[PDB]
Amino acid sequence: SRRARIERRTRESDIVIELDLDGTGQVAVDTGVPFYDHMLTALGSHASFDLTVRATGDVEIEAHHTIEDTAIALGTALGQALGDKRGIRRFGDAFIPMDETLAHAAVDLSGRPYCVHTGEPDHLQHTTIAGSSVPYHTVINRHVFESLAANARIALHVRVLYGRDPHHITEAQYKAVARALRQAVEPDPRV
Amino acid sequence: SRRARIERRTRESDIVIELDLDGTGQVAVDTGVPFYDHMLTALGSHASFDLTVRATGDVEIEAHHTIEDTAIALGTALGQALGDKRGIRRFGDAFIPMDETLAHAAVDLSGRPYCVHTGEPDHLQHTTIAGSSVPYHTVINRHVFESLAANARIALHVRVLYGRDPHHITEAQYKAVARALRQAVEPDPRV
Amino acid sequence: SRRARIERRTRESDIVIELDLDGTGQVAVDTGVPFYDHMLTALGSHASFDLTVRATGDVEIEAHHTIEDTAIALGTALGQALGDKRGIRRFGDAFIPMDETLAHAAVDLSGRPYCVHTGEPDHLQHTTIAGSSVPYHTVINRHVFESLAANARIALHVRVLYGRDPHHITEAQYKAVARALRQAVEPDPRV
Amino acid sequence: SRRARIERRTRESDIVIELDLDGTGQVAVDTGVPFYDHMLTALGSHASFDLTVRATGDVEIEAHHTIEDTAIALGTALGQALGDKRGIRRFGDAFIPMDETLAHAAVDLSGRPYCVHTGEPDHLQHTTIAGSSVPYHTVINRHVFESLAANARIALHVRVLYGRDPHHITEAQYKAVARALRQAVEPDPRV
Amino acid sequence: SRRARIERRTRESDIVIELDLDGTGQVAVDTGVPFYDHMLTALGSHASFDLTVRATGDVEIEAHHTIEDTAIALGTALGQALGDKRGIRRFGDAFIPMDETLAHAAVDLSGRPYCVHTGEPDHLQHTTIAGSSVPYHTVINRHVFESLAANARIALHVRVLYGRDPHHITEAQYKAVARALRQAVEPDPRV
Amino acid sequence: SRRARIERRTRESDIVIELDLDGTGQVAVDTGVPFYDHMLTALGSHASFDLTVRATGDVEIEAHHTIEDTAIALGTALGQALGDKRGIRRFGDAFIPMDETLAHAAVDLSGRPYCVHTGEPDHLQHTTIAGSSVPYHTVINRHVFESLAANARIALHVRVLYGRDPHHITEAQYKAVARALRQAVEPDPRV
Ligand SMILES: [Cl-]
Ligand SMILES: [Cl-]
Ligand SMILES: [Mn+2]
Ligand SMILES: [Mn+2]
Ligand SMILES: [Mn+2]
Ligand SMILES: [Mn+2]
Ligand SMILES: [Mn+2]
Ligand SMILES: [Mn+2]
Ligand SMILES: [Mn+2]
Ligand SMILES: [Mn+2]
Ligand SMILES: [Mn+2]
Ligand SMILES: [Mn+2]
Ligand SMILES: [Mn+2]
Ligand SMILES: [Mn+2]
Repeated sequence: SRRARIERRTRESDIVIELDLDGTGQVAVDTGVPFYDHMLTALGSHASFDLTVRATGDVEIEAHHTIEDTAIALGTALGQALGDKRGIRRFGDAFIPMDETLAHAAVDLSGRPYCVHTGEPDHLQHTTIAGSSVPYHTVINRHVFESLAANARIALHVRVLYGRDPHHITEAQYKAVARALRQAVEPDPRV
Repeated sequence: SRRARIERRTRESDIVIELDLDGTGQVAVDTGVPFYDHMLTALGSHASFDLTVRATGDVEIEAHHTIEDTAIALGTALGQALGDKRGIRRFGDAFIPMDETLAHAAVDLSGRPYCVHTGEPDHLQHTTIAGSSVPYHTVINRHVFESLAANARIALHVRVLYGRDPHHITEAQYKAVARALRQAVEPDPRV
Repeated sequence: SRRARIERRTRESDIVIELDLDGTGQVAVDTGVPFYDHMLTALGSHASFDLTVRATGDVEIEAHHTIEDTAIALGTALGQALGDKRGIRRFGDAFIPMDETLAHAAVDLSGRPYCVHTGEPDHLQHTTIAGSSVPYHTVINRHVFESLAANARIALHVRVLYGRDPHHITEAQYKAVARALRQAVEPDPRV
Repeated sequence: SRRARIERRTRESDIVIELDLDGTGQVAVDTGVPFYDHMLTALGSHASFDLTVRATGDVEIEAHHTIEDTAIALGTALGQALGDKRGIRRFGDAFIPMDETLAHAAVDLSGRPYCVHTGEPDHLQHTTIAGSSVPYHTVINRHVFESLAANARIALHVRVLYGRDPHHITEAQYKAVARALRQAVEPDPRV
Repeated sequence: SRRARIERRTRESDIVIELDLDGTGQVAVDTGVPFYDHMLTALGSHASFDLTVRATGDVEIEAHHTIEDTAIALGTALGQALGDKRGIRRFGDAFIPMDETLAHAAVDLSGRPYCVHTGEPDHLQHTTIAGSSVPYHTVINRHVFESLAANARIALHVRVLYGRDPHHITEAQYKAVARALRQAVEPDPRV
Repeated sequence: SRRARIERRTRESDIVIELDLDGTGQVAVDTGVPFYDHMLTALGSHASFDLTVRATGDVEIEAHHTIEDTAIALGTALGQALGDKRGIRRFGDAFIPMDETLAHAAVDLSGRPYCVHTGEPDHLQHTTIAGSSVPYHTVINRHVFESLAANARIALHVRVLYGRDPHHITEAQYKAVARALRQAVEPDPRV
């Protein structure tokens, strides 16, 4: 049984995560930042996790605090669910083509906490993805991966080999992390 | 059953493709362009497809029309054989070292049709691979991958990381696409 | 049964290798160069080999002759244990994140002998990893991979995508080769 | 007696080599690639070998497979004929002026397998030498020397110091290798 | 008879050299700097000298004084053994391929004392070759050749055409000098 | 018997050459240009020719016409003495260190007439070597080698790898040509 429930209450936000590593992509995310919900839903489904996330935070300011607190809580949940990490593949990686974009992630689940994020086009440091609700500033992508890695205590390397559309670039990175985690957490039939 | 038969008659060529995705590399290719036959035989074998290709076309002009019509027909056959794509891995990638050459392909079988082809040395835009029959102009490699992707309705990213010999560079790309497809079409035991 | 015992006596060194490709990471290495023992222990464990290496050589001069003779003997053992290579995956690759470092290896076990080694920072051509015993000059990393590839008769491509610490860069490369071999030697259930 | 007969049958080609290192330039080559036959005839004569080569292969594709299989077989034959290499000069080198072209080769017959090929003008990566039969793509020159070195298990360094005409550049390299081998295989009256 | 015995006692070291130019590579070297012993053993063997070197010096400081005093003594011995230089080839040169490295030496035994040393990679000015004993700083290679040339009273030109590994670069230079001397000291049947 | 006598009378000069290829360096040169006499004496001795040259010409103008007519006559004599060139080494090369200067020459005696002259420092296009008699303009060095090659009907490649002193650079080139010819004209015991 590789399950965790994390509750995180801060001045800024209130988070509940229910995570099962050995799921079928049963995923429900509600953070009040709908593009983020879309990215964490993609992450949960492509990782074949069962994942519920419920977060409420200070989105009057902007999404940053809620996004960061959610990624910290989600990282904590991944680390707790992995437990002793005995008998798992440990290493995982995935390429994700998305139209013009190619992204990649590699993970070491028994590595010390580390995040390297490279290749993201410079326009993603000031791009906003905006709809009818709270917008998502793509500059936070790096912060999400750093927060996940630091709190799950894993080595996570995210690369954008190339791309143009900020939605494609962002979504391909979340999916790549997801498929890299899925491979790494898998039981290893020889180890 | 993941099988397709495509017949394609144009002004320029007459093509028959019989494709089974769940094969053992039973492959027979005859297009009248022998280097192309070698590349599609490699593609069929390394993908563990069963594949018959019979093509006759206007090779008095050059191989281009026959090569393009064959890749369109083969793309159509791959898309038809994949059907609803339910329960498959969806994503696949492969590195192919071939002496001095390293090539890579990544695929998303449920992605919208897209092809990105990068890293091929500039001399491949005017190289000919010639023997005793109809020659193969390596400039067509990009056209083959674009045609396959557009007609199978998949995202296909082909990269040459480095290399020198045009036969090694070309063959490593066809093989990389082949092994990437093989992984992507595989049943996914969790999805 | 995919096992080899290689004995190699030269003017410079005396080597015994016992290798089983179908192991559980039962690994014992003693060469008189303790950082090398650490790298070959990582290679044996991450490849899920059973591996014993016993080497004595002219370390009064430096580690080079012992290191090279061991990699030649180990390459010979890998080639002999693979035998006819019937029914195996053939192709393998692995990414290894190690803190700030990302390394990659790709292999073709039925390729002609070839080694390409790229991306290693320039400071690794004159770095020493020194403890209380015989030191390890990181310039030899390339020589180890070339020797393994040439004597196993395989295509081996080792890349450092980025990194800083010479111990991380070296160890991530040995591990990447190890996991690439593990995937390549695996029985292929379709071929 | 320093003689070898090598038979090599692959999917692509059928090769027979009869080699005597202590010959008088009695040479007969037939591969179905007439410029290659000319180069291997030059190599056999200038090395003062007796050499017969009979090769049939898939020249409908192009010369590459036949050329590579022949150089592998010829390398194997050179290594087998050299046997223990006791009492030979070991080291050999030769300069070959050919009109505007100067080429050089150096060999170490007891060196580990290694090939360095430098100085060839960039136009030789896409040049064809074509007559009334199967053409010869000069990009393969490097591949021939690498194949010979890897299968004879020798160190072979081929340089083009300068030149223009692709036939002169190619022929001067084959001749330089030939005269370098002739010096290296010679009995050494002091060793 | 082309023999010399040189005894050299300085504040720093005590050297005995026994040299025969007309030897069979009967070589014994002991200087307390084991990589240097390896290089002078290679020099003695490849020159087909009979050579004994016994040196003890101030290796608590570093190898430099012992290395320099030995090369001065060895140069003196070569000059004394050559005597009047009547009837010898006078000129000699040798290429030495060593894996990735190519080195060359040319000599004029009746030239005025002169040494030109070129092409050595810049990392060799601060590289150490270290084992379990006294290390060898490759910056001294130039000093060794200058000392040999100045004390034998010969013109000696040492070149590194290319290379990477400091052990290969150093050893190929000592061997090249050795084979160049062997050719130059040979009786000339026409002069 | 490999001997020639050439008499050449032009408007500008009167030349007699007596050449024996199979000599012992019995050499006598008198052209009225004493530095040229020194260079042709070096060429004759180092080639182990027997050579007499007697030339009188229009040195009131400068040495050029006498120097060129002598090199044409000497080239003619070399070609006539070589006769059918049956059973000779054919190829020859030599490195000549001269203090700071290194020069090289390579020859093919059965090559079509060709001369390539490279590496000479730019100051040699306007340097004069002057004593108490008719001076020698080093710009003529290229012209001498071109004239020799064109009239002997040989391929001759002369290189200066480096140097400073115009007397050393010039003399090392004449000597290098000389030793290259000596090797090339030698009977070949296997051909
Ligand atoms: Cl990559
Ligand atoms: Cl050179
Ligand atoms: Mn923050
Ligand atoms: Mn989306
Ligand atoms: Mn088209
Ligand atoms: Mn092929
Ligand atoms: Mn080595
Ligand atoms: Mn470590
Ligand atoms: Mn090939
Ligand atoms: Mn020719
Ligand atoms: Mn000193
Ligand atoms: Mn050594
Ligand atoms: Mn003129
Ligand atoms: Mn002089």
